[PDB]
Amino acid sequence: KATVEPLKDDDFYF
Amino acid sequence: KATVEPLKDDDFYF
Amino acid sequence: VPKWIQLNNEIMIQKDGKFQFDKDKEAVHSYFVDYINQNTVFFHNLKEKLDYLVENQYYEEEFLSLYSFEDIKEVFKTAYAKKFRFPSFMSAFKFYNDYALKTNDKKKILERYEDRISIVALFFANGDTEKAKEYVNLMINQEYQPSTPTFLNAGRKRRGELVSCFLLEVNDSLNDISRAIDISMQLSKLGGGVSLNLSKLRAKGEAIKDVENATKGVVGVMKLLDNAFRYADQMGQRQGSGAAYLNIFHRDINDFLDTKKISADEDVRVKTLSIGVVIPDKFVELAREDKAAYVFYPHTIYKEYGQHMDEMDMNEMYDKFVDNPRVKKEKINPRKLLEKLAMLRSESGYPYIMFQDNVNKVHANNHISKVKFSNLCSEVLQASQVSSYTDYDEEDEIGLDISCNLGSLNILNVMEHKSIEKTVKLATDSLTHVSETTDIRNAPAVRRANKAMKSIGLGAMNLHGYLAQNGIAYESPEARDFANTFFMMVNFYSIQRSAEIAKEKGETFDQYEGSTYATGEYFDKYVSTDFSPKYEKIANLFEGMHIPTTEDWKKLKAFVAEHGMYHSYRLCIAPTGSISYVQSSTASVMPIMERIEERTYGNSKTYYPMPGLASNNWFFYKEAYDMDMFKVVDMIATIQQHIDQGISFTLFLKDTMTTRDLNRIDLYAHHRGIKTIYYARTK
Amino acid sequence: VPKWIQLNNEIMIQKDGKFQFDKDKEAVHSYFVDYINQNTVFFHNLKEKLDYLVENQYYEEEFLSLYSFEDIKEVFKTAYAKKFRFPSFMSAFKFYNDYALKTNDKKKILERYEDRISIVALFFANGDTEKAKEYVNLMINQEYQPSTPTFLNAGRKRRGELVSCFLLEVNDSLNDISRAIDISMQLSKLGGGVSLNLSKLRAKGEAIKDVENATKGVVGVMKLLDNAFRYADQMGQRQGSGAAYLNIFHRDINDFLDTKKISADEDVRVKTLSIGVVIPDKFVELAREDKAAYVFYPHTIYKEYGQHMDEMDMNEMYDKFVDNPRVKKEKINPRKLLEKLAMLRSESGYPYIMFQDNVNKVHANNHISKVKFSNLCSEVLQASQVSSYTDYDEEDEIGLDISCNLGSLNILNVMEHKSIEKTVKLATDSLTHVSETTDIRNAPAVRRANKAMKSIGLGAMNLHGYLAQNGIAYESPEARDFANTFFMMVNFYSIQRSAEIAKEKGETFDQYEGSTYATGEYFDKYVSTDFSPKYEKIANLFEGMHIPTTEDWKKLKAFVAEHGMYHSYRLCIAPTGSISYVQSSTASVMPIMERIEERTYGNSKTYYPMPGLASNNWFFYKEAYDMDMFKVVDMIATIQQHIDQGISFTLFLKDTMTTRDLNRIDLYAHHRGIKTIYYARTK
Ligand SMILES: Nc1ncnc2c1ncn2[C@@H]1O[C@H](COP(=O)(O)OP(=O)(O)OP(=O)(O)O)[C@@H](O)[C@H]1O
Ligand SMILES: Nc1ncnc2c1ncn2[C@@H]1O[C@H](COP(=O)(O)OP(=O)(O)OP(=O)(O)O)[C@@H](O)[C@H]1O
Ligand SMILES: Cc1cn([C@H]2C[C@H](O)[C@@H](COP(=O)(O)OP(=O)(O)OP(=O)(O)O)O2)c(=O)[nH]c1=O
Ligand SMILES: Cc1cn([C@H]2C[C@H](O)[C@@H](COP(=O)(O)OP(=O)(O)OP(=O)(O)O)O2)c(=O)[nH]c1=O
Ligand SMILES: Nc1nc2c(ncn2[C@@H]2O[C@H](COP(=O)(O)OP(=O)(O)O)[C@@H](O)[C@H]2O)c(=O)[nH]1
Ligand SMILES: Nc1nc2c(ncn2[C@@H]2O[C@H](COP(=O)(O)OP(=O)(O)O)[C@@H](O)[C@H]2O)c(=O)[nH]1
Ligand SMILES: [Mg+2]
Ligand SMILES: [Mg+2]
Repeated sequence: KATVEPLKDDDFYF
Repeated sequence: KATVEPLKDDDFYF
Repeated sequence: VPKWIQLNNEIMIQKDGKFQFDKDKEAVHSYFVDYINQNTVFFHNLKEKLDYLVENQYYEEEFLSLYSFEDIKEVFKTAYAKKFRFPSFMSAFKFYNDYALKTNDKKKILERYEDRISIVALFFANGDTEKAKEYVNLMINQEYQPSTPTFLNAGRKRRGELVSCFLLEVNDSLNDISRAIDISMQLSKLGGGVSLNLSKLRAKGEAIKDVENATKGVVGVMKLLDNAFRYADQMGQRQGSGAAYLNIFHRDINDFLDTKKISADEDVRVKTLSIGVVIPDKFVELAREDKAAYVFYPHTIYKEYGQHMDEMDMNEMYDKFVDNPRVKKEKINPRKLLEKLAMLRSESGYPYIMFQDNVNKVHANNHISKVKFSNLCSEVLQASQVSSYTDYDEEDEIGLDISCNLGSLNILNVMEHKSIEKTVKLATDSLTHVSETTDIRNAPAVRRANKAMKSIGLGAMNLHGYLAQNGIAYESPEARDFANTFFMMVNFYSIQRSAEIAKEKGETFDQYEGSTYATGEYFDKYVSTDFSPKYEKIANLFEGMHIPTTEDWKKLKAFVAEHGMYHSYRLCIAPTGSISYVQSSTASVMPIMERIEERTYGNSKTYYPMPGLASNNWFFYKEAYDMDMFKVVDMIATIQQHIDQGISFTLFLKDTMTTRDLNRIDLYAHHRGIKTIYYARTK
Repeated sequence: VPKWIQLNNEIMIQKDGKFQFDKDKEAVHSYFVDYINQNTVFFHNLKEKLDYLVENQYYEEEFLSLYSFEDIKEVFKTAYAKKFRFPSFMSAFKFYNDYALKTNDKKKILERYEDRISIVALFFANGDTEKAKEYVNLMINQEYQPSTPTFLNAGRKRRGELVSCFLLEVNDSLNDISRAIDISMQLSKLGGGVSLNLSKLRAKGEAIKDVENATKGVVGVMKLLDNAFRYADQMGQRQGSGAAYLNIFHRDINDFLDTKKISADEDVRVKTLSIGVVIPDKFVELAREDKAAYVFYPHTIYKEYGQHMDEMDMNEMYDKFVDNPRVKKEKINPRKLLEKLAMLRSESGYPYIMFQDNVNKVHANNHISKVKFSNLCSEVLQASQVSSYTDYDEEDEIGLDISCNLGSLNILNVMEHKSIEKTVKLATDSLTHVSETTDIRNAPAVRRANKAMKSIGLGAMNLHGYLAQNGIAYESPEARDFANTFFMMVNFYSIQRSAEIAKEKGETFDQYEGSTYATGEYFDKYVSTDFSPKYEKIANLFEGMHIPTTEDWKKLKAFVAEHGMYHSYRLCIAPTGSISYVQSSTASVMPIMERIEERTYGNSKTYYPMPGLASNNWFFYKEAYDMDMFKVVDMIATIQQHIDQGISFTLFLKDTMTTRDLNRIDLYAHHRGIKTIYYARTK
C-alpha cells in the first residue's frame, strides 16, 4: 500500500 | 476421512 | 408459518406412538386451498389461456398450431377428467416450484399439473389428437414421466434444450481442447450436463512437436473445463455441472484423482467438475494378482500404433504397451490405486467408476465404437467417435458425441395399470420425438450423433416404492426376480417399439447392420433363458400381463432382423432426482435413503415421507444405508442385464465401514457385471 | 565461479574511487576465450554448416533455397568482415543464452552473432543477395534490431511466429468469447502476447435472452482468459502473458480493477492477465469538474442504439446515454476512480492507461475504426473491427484484429553512422517482409488485418544512452529538441518508404483512401511547422544528415497523395526488453532505471553497467527514478507527436510520492498528449 492523497481541482490544470 | 484399510486379497474373489 | 407447513410438520408429532402420515394429505389440501388456487391464473376458457401464453412468449405457437383448438380442448379435458390429486404435499410443492409455469415476475402460477401434462402431450404427439390423449392418459396416470428438461421445457418459448446429458470426446490437440471448452459452455448454456472424455489427451510431460516435457496433462484441460462450466452456469440459476472421465491406465490418473483430494492446492483442485474413472478388466486383474501395473503416455502410444490408448482393447494390448520401448509408461501399484479410489469416494464421493469391460461385453454397438466413458450421472454408455476439429479455414472431421433423451417409467403405476407394453411403447415414441425435434447448432458431433444414433434413454423409478408397498424386501431374492421379469419386459417392448418405428419409417440407426441387434447375438440370452418370475408372489404381481417367453423373444429377433432397430440405445436408468417427487415415487431403482426426509425450504422445514410409507410397510421401506451393498449390487446387476446402457448406481455406505469395504463393494460390482458406479454417499 | 564472472564482478570493486568499467571488456574476452569458443560448433566450411543445420531441422530450406551458395557465403563473409565484438559481457551473455541457436541437447552453440545476423538478413531479403548484404551491414553495425521474435526465429524451422503482439476484439456473445479464448490460446502457443478488448462485453447483471441478472460480466471472461493463458505457456517455457482492456465507462470497471487488488479473493483475482483501462476525454473532464460520472451497461446501450458503447464517441454520446431512460447506468465518482487507478498502479503497476482521445485525435485511420484499446505492452494503437463469430456451420463475419510487426532503431548507432534514412527504409522493408510472410491459420481476424492493414511497428532504443554519451541530460530541453528532430526524420523516411513500397507494388493498405494520409491532413503540422533543431548542439549532432524541411514534407505529402501508403501504421516504440542487452543499448526511449544493474543467473551474480557509462558521463546517466516525471512525460510527448502508434511509457516513481503524485503525472500525460502509460514502477 502507498500513501493516498485526494485529487485537488488544481491538479487537473497545468 | 474413512479408515484406510489395505486390501487383503481374496477380496477379488467371490 | 403457513398452514400447510404446520400440517406437514404434524406428521412427525406422533399420536399413539405412530407417525401421522394422513396429516400429509391434509397439507396438500391446505397447499391448494390457500396457496395454489389463489396464486393460479384463471381465464374464461382455454382459448384465452392459450392465446395469453402464446402472445406473451410463454409457449411456442408452432406445436400448438398443428392442432385445431377443438383437439387441444379435448386433450385438456382428457387431462382434467382424471381429477388427479397429489397424495403428498411435497409432490405438489416440487411441481409448482420447479416445473409449473409462472409469470415473468414469478408472482402467479400459469400452469397446473394438468396444463403442463397437456402441453407436453401435445408437443409429443406432433399433431395427432389421439396420440396426444394417449400421452395425457400416460402422464396423468403417472405411468411415464419425461425427464426434467423435457417435462419442464416442452412447448415453452423461453425453454432450453430437452436433452439432459451430453457426452463429448476430446481429441489430443489444442484446437480440439478449445472446441471442447466452447461446446461445453454452449451445452451448459442450454442447461445440459456435459461429460468429456479426457483419455485421448496426452499426459503431463509429453512433447508438443518435438519439444519434450511441454504438456500440462489432463489437469490443465480440467482447470479450463472447470472455469468454462463455472462461467456457463445456466444464466446463474443452476450451477454449471461438468464431468471429466479418464481411463485408469492414463498416466495422469493420479493427478486426475488429486483434483478431488480435500488437501489439493488451488492450482490443482477442481470443484465444479465431477470426475470419473474408466477401469478396464486388465486393471482389476492386475490388482487381483498384486502385480505392479503401468500407466501409459497416450501420445507415445498414438505415435507408435496410430491409434489412441483408449481406442483399443487394453486387455489384449497392455503387454504390448509394456514390452514396447517406444511407448512411455510409469510404474504404479494397482491395489494402491484402488485404495486411493476408495479413499477418494469415501471423502467426496468421487470418482465415478466405469467398468469398461462390463460395459463392452454386452455393448450392442462395439462395431461403431467401444464405450470409453459415461455421462455426468454415469448411466449413459454409448459408442462415441472422437472429432477432428482442425484449424480455421480447414474442414473439421465431425465424429459422434453421445446425447440421449431421458424418460422414466413409474414401476408402481405401470404395474398397477398392467400396462408395461403400452407405457414402454408410448415412452419410446415420446423419446423418439424428443430426439427428432432436438437440433443443437453449436455442437456438431452431438447433432450428428443425435441424427445418426437416434439414441434414447428410457429409465424407471419407484422400484423400491413398488417393492415396499407390495411387501417385498428390496434385498430379497423375490425383489430381484421381480426386477428381472419387469426389466426383461421393458427391454422386450422397447426393442419391439424400436423395430416397429424402424419399419414404419423405413430407416434404422446408422451402422445398425454391424450391431449385435442385426446379427441376432443380442437376443441370445433371451432366446435360450426364460425370464418369467420364479416366485409365485411375483407371478401374481405380473398377472393380467403377457410375460414374454423365449418364443416371443425369437419372434422379436426375427422381426428385428427383418426390419432393424430405429434406436441404437433405448434404456438408461437415470437418477431422476427431483421429478421423482412429483410422481410420488422413490428415486430411480435405488433404495430409499431415508423413510422420512427433512428438507429446509426458505425459513421453514418440511418432512417428505416415502410414497406409501405406513405402519404395515415401515420395515419394507428399509433405508439404503442399513442395507447390504452386496445385495443392492445384485439387484442392480439383475436390472443391468436387461438395460443396454448403464444405471446410475449410488453406493450407500456407513461411516463405520472402511475403504476396504468400499473396495470390496466395487470389486463385487465388477464381478457381478455392474457397468458404472455413480456415488459413494456416506451416512 | 567462472573467470569471466569474476572479471565482471570486479567492476563494483572501486580503484581510485572509480568503478572498473573497462574490466567488463576483459570479461567479454574471457567469456569468449573460456566458454563461447569452446562450446561453439565449428565446421570445415559454411556449406557443411548450412547442410547440417538444414538437415537437422534447425533452419528452413525455403529461404536458403532462394540464394545460390555463393551468395549465402558472400553474405556471411560480409557479416564476419565487420569483426564485431560485444563491448560488454552482458550483451554476449544475453545473445548466447537467449538468441544463439543451440543443439537439441542445449550444450553446444551452433550460431554466432554473425551467423544469426546473416540468417536473418537472408530471410529478410527473400532472394536478393545485395539486399541481404545491406541487411547484414545494418544489423552488424547494430543500427537496426529486429524484435525478439523476428531476431530469434527468422530462418529457423523449430520456431514460433515472428509477431508477438496481438490485439483481439471480443464481441458480446458466448460464441465470440469462446472464439477469443481459442484464439488467445493459439497465439500464446505461437509465442505471442495477446491483448483482448472486453469493452463490448456486457457487464455483470445484464440480460441474456431477456432473462435478468444473468451475465457474469467481464470478470468471468477475464477468469476464462487467465486460465487459457496459464494453459498456453509456450510449451512450458515462458509464463503465458495476456492483457485485457476495458473502457473506464464500462460498468465492470471497478470489478475489472478489483481483479488486481491484493485483497481480492481467488475467484476474483487474475494473476497472469494484465489489465489496461481506456480513459476517454469525457472521464477526465468529469473528474476535473468533480461532476459525478456514470458507468453504463454496454448491452442496454447496444439495444438502444444498435452500436457498442466503445464504438461511438463518448464525448458526444455521454449526455445522451445519461438522459436515456432505456440505458442502464450507475453513479460513480470519477475522482475516486482516478485515485483507485493511482493506488492500484502504486501497488502493482496496473492498469495500463489508454487516453482514447489522445490516440484518436492524431489517428490517421479513424474512418476504418477508432483505436479502442492497446496491446500487452501498451504501445500498439491501431484501428480494429470486431468479428461476429456465429454458431457452427454458419459463416463468421471476420473483422480486423491488430498484429503489428516490431523492430527497433538503435538511435546511437543510427546517428553516429549518419544513416537515419537508410536504416529507417531498410527496417521498413524488413518489417514489410516479415508482415507479408506471417500467416496465422487459427486467428482469422489477425490474418485478415495483417493482409489488409499491412501495419508494422518501427521503434527506437538507446535514446538515453545516446543522450548521455553526448553530454545531454534526458530531462534537458536539448534532449527533447533532439528527440523531436530525430523522430520527425524517422517519421518522414518511414512515410517515404511506405509510399515507395505502395508505388512499387501498386497497392496501398485497405481503406487507405479514407485515411488522413490520403486527404493530406496528416502532413498538416509537417507542412507548417519546421522541426529542425532549435539548439546548436543538436544541429551539430545532426551534421552530415539532411534534415527534412517543410518543403520536403510538402513533396512527401504530394508523393503520398499520388502513390498512396503501403502501411496503415509504421512506427511504434516497444519496450525492447532483452534485445537492448545484445545491442548494448538502453531499453526503448525510456530513461535508465539503474546506472549499473545487478542480476542473479543460476547461483552467480553479474553486473551490467549502462552502455558507454564512465566517470565523465556518470552524471548524464541519471536514473529514471531520480528524474522529474513531468519532463519524462514532455520527452515522451515530443516523441509521440512523430509516432503514429503509441510508445511504451513506464512511469518511474519513488516510494515517497503518494497516489496524488501518480494521478498528477497521469493527468499531465493526458494534457501533454501522451497516448498510453505502461507501468508504474516504484523504487
Ligand atoms: N391434492 C390435490 N391435488 C391437486 N389439486 C388439488 C388437491 N387438493 C385440492 N386441489 C384443487 O383444489 C380444489 C379444491 O377442491 P377440493 O379438492 O377440496 O374438493 P371439491 O371442492 O369438492 O371439488 P373436486 O374435488 O371435485 O375438485 C380442487 O378442485 C383441485 O382443483
Ligand atoms: N569481445 C568479443 N566479442 C565477440 N567475440 C569475441 C570477443 N573477444 C573475443 N571474441 C572471439 O574470440 C576470438 C579471439 O579474439 P581475440 O581477442 O583473441 O583476437 P583476434 O585477433 O580477434 O582473433 P581471431 O584470429 O579469432 O580473429 C575472436 O575472433 C572472436 O571470435
Ligand atoms: C451463455 C452465457 C453468456 N454470458 C454472457 C456472455 C455474453 O456476452 C452475454 C450473452 O451473449 P450471447 O451468448 O450472444 O447471448 P444470447 O445470444 O443467447 O442472447 P442475447 O443475444 O439476447 O443476449 O452474456 C454469461 O455471462 N454467462 C453465460 O452462461
Ligand atoms: C499448445 C499446447 C498444447 N498442449 C497439449 C494439449 C494437447 O492435448 C496436446 C496437443 O497439442 P496440439 O494442438 O496437437 O499441438 P501440435 O499439433 O502443434 O503438436 P503435435 O504435432 O505434437 O500434435 O498438447 C498443452 O498442454 N499446452 C499447450 O500450450
Ligand atoms: N376455463 C378454463 N379452463 C382451463 C384453463 N386452464 C386449463 N383449463 C382446462 O381446459 C379445458 C377447457 O375447458 P373450457 O374451455 O373451459 O370449457 P368451457 O367452459 O365449456 O368453454 C377444461 O377441462 C379445463 O379444465 C383456464 O384458465 N380456464
Ligand atoms: N569454416 C566455417 N565458416 C563459417 C562457419 N560459420 C560461419 N562461417 C562464415 O562463413 C564464411 C564462409 O567462408 P568459408 O567457407 O570458410 O570459405 P574460406 O574463408 O575460404 O575458408 C566465412 O567467412 C565464415 O566466417 C563454420 O562453421 N565454419
Ligand atoms: Mg496435434
Ligand atoms: Mg448475442
